[PDB]
Amino acid sequence: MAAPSRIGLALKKNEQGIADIYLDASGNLSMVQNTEAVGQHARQRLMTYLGEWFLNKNVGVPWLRDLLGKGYDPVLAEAVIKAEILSTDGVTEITSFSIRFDQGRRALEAFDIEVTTEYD
Amino acid sequence: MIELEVLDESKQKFSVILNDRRVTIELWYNTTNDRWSFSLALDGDNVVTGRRLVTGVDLLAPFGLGIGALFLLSENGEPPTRANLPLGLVKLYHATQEEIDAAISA
Amino acid sequence: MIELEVLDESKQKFSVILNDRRVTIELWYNTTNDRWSFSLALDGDNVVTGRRLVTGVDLLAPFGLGIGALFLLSENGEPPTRANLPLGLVKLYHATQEEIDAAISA
Amino acid sequence: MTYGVQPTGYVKKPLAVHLAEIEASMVDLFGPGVIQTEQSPLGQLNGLYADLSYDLDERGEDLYQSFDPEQAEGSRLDILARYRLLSRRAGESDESFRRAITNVDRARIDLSDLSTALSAINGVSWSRVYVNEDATTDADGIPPNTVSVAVIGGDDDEVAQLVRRYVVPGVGMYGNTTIETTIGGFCRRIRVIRPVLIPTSVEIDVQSRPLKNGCPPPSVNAMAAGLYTELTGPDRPGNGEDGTVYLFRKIMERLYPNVEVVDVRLSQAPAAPTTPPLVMSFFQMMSFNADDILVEIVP
Amino acid sequence: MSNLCADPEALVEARIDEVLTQYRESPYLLNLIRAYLSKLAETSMSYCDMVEKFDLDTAVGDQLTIIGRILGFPRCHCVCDTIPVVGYDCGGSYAGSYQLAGYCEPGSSWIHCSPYGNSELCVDEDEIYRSLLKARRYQMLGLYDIESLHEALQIVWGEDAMVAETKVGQVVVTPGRSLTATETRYLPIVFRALPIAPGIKGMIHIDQGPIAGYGDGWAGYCGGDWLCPVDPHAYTCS
Amino acid sequence: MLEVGYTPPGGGNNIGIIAKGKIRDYQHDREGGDIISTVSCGDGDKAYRRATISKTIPKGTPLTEVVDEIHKEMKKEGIAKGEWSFPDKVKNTQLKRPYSMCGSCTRELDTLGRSHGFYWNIQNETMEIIPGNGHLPGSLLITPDTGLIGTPTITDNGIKVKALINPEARPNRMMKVKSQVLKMNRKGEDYRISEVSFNGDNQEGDWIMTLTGEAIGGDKKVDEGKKAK
Repeated sequence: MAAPSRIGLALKKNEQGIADIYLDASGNLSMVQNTEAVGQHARQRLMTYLGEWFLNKNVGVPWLRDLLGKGYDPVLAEAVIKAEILSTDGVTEITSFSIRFDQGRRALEAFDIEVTTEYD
Repeated sequence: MIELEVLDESKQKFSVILNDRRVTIELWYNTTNDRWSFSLALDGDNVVTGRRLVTGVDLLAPFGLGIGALFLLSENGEPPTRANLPLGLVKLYHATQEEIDAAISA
Repeated sequence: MIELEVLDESKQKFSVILNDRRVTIELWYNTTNDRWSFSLALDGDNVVTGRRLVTGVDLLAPFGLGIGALFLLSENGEPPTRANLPLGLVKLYHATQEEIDAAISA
Repeated sequence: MTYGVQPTGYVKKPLAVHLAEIEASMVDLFGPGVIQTEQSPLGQLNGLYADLSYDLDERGEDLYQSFDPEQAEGSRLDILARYRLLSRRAGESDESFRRAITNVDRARIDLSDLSTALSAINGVSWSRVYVNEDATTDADGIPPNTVSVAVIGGDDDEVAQLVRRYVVPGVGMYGNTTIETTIGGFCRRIRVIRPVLIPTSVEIDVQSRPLKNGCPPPSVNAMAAGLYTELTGPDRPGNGEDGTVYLFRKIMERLYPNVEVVDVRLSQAPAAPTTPPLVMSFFQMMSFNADDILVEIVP
Repeated sequence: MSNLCADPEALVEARIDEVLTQYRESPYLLNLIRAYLSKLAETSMSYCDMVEKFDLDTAVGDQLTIIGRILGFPRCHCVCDTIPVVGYDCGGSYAGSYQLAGYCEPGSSWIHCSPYGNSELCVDEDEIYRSLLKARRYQMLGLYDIESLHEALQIVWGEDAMVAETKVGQVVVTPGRSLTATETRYLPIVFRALPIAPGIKGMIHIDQGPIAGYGDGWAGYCGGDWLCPVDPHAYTCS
Repeated sequence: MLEVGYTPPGGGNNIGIIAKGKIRDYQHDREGGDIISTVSCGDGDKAYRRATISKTIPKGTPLTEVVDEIHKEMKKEGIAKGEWSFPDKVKNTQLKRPYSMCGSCTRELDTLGRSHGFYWNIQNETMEIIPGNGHLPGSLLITPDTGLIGTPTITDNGIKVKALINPEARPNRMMKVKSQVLKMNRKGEDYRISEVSFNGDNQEGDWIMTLTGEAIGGDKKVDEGKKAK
C-alpha cells in the first residue's frame, strides 16, 4: 500500500512576505506534489485560527485561547504545534523540535522541526 | 446505470443483482501484461472466464447472457491499469438493455 | 381543525394523517427572501414542492389533492418570518373540507 | 446586453462566450503570458466554472419557460390556468389542457369559457356551443339572439347550473331538453340539446393511388378501424351535420393519402346504404358502429 | 415586492469577507476567486429581468405573447380579409391577385408564412395587442355591463369612445375618432376581444365620431353626427 | 401515542411518535415498594377484531377499487390510508368470475398476501401496501457520523443495524448505511426496512433501535429470499 499521490495549489511568498498562488515560468499554475503539497498544507493548517471558518468552526489552531497572552509555556506550545502538524494527512512523524522565547520581542519561536511524511 | 466499485486488491470477487439475476464477478490483475481480467458466473456456473477489461466497449456482447452491458469508461480513454482502476480514474459501469435502447433512441 | 406545531429549526419535516392520508410536510426557510416554504408528499410521493407559506389563503387549493385546507393565520396579518413562525405569532392550521363547509353555511 | 430576457424570448449566452469571458478575466489578472490551454490546471478550472455559468443560464431559461403555458407542465400548468380559474379534466394530457388555456383559434374566442367549463363537467363525453346573434332566425332553426348547447352526458342539474351563469338574462336558449333551475328563488328554464343518435350504415368504395409506387394502401380492416376511430373521436360529426360524400372523403384521404374515395354510400340503419346526402336535423347526430362501416377497393 | 437582487460586486465581496486571515491579502488568489464568482453572480442577475418584462402595461414581444396565451387571446385569428402581402407590385403597377406591403403595415406576411396560408391575420404591433389583451380581461371576468364596456373601449380606441344604444340584442359602439388603416384592418379582431354578452350583436358607428343627441355627455352640431349602426363582420364574410 | 426523541440543552426537539397505542393490557408491579405500570397497546387492533365487510363484487372490476372497498370497512374502525404500491402484474389485472367476501377482513387479507405475494401492514393506525420485491419512497442515513452503533451487521439478504432511536425509521422505507466495515464486506448502502425494534429507557438504557433490512439489488428490487411453498 504505497503512499497515495497528493496535489494542491502552490503558495509562494511574495515580496511583502505574504503567500499567494503562483504561476511558474511556463505561465501555467504551479501545483505542488506529494511532499511539497503536504508541507504547504501543513503550513496552511498552522496558519488558521480556531473558529475562523464559517462552514466549520472546529478547524484551526487555538492560538488565541492557549498561547497568545500572559502565559509563556514551552510545553503547551510544543504540544499544540506538534498536534496540528501531526494531524495533517500525509505526515508520519516529527523527529526534532526546539522552542525558545525572546522576551525582548515577546516572540515564541519554534524551530528545528523535522517532519517525516508517508513518502519518506 | 450503476457504477461498480473496485477495491485496491489484485484479486477480488463481488456479487450484484442485474436484470433479476444473481451475478458473481471476479476480477484479477495480470501483472505480466499489466491488465485486469474478469470471470462471470450466473447462478453458480462460470459462463465467462479470463476476459480482459477494455475501455469503451460492451464486454458481454459476444455471449448473449441477457444481463445487459458491462463496460469501462475514463475521462480520455486511458487504459485500465493496476493503479487506475481502483482509484476510479477508470470506472466500471453496468447498464440494462432498456437503458441502452433509450439512450440510442435519444 | 388542528394547529400544526412548528419547531425553531430553519428546516424541519414531519408527518400527519390528514383525511386519513399520511401527508409528509417539509418546511424550509429561505434567507434571501426571508420566507418559509413547504413541500408536501402524499404517502411518499412528492406532490407539492417549493411553495411559499403565505397568511390568509388556502395553500393547497390549486392542486386538488383531497386533503383539506392548509392555511396560516396571524392576529394582525403579519407575514411569516424566521422568528415569528416558530414563536407562534403566526400559526399553521389544517381545516377539513366538512368543517370549511359548515363554517361557510354558518 | 443582448442575452437573457429579450423581445424574442430568453436568449442564452453560449458556453463558448462564457469561457471566453472567463479567459479574458484571467488574462487581465495574470498577464498575456498565462497558459489556459484546455488541458492545463487553469484551463480546467475555467472549463468547470464556464459549465457552471452555462448551467445558471439553463436555470434562467427554465424559470422563463415556467411562465409559458406552451412549455409549462404539471402543477404549474394548473397554476397558470388558475388565472382564468380553468380546471383540468381527469386523465387529461398537457397538450389537451394547453389547447384550452391558449384558445387555439376556437373560431370564436367568445363563449370559449362556456365551451371549456362545459367540457370540465364530470361525465360530459361530447359538447358543442352555438349562437344565433342576428335579428333573424338562421337556417338551422335557432331564433335570434339565442345561445344553443349540445351536450352528451353529465347530470342535468350540474349542466344547467353551469350554463345559467354563462348565459346572461335576456338571451334565450334553443334546445330539445328542458331543465328547471333555481338560484335565490328565481327560476330560469335552461334548454339544451341532447342529440338523438341515428345509427348510420356506411359503405365506401375506394381506389389505390401509390405515391411513386412505394408504400401501398393498408388493409380493409386497418382502414375501417381508423375511420371508426376518426368518427368517434372528439372531432366526430356534430348535430345537424348531414352525411355527404365530401365529409367522408375529407377523412379517408386525410387518414390514408394513398387512397381515392370513389363512391360513398350511407343509410339510416338497418336500411340499405344508398346515395348521400343523409340529412340530419339540428337535434340529430350520426352514430356509427364498428361493424357497420365497410370499405371496398375497386379496380 | 422590492429589489429582488443586488449588484454582483456586493454579493461577491460579501463572500470574500468569509475568506481566512491567511488569505485576506492574497491578491492573486482573491482575484481568482472574484473572477470565478462574479461571473456566476452576473449570470444570475440576468434573471431579475424576468420580473417586470411580463407587466401588462409595458410587456413587448414574446413576453406579451406569453401573457396573451395565458389570457386565452392568441396573436392571430382567421378572418375574411385579403391580408396585404410584402412584395413588389412590378414597380408602377401589376395586375396580379394580391395586395402589397411597404415597410409599415400590421399585415406583415409573406406568401410562404403558415398563418397567412390559412387566413390567420396576426397582430404584430404591441400597442394594439396590448389593448386587445386588456379588453380580453373583461371577457375573462364576464363584465358585460356598460360601466365596464366603456373602459374596454377607452383602452382599445381612446377617450372619445362610447357605447351608444341597447336595442333588443344589438349594441352599438364608436371609437369617437377617425380610425387609421391599421386600426381599420384590425377592427374585426377588436370585436372578438370586447366584453359583449354572447347572443348579442356588436355594431360600430360609421364615421367613428362622437354621437349626437341630447343630455349631458355627447357632441352637438360641431363634432357630433347622426347614428348609423353597421355590421363589422367580425365572425362572417356575409 | 408513545412519543420518543431527544431534547438536548441547545438544539431543539427531536420527539416524534414511534407507536400510537390502543391499550392492550395494563398491570402494576411492586419491586421493593415501587409501582411499575406495564402497558401493552393495540396497533390497528380495532381493525384486527371488529372490521367485517359486506361484499358482492362483479366481474370486470379492476384490481384496486376493492382495496379501497376493504379499506372502507377498515376505516369504519379508525384506520388511515398509507401508501399503496401494488405489483405491476396486479395493477393491470381484470376479472372472469365473481369475488366472495363473507367473514373476517384480516383473515382474507392474509390470503390476499399469500395469493399475490404482496405485503400489507398497519403502522400506527395507517395501513400501507407494498410488493414483495419492492419498497416505498423515503430514505434515511445511518453512519458512525449519523448514529451508528457497532457493525452495520451483515446478513444473508441485507443488514441489521442498531442506532439511537430517532423517530423517522418506519417499515417499508430505505436506509443508506455507511461504515468502515461494510466496504470490506462489499455490502451495499441502500436497504429496504422490514423489521423495526425499539428498546429504550429514560435514565440508563439509552434510546436504541434496531432495523432489519433486505438489500436492494442493482435492479431497484429487494432481495426477497427463497419463499418456500
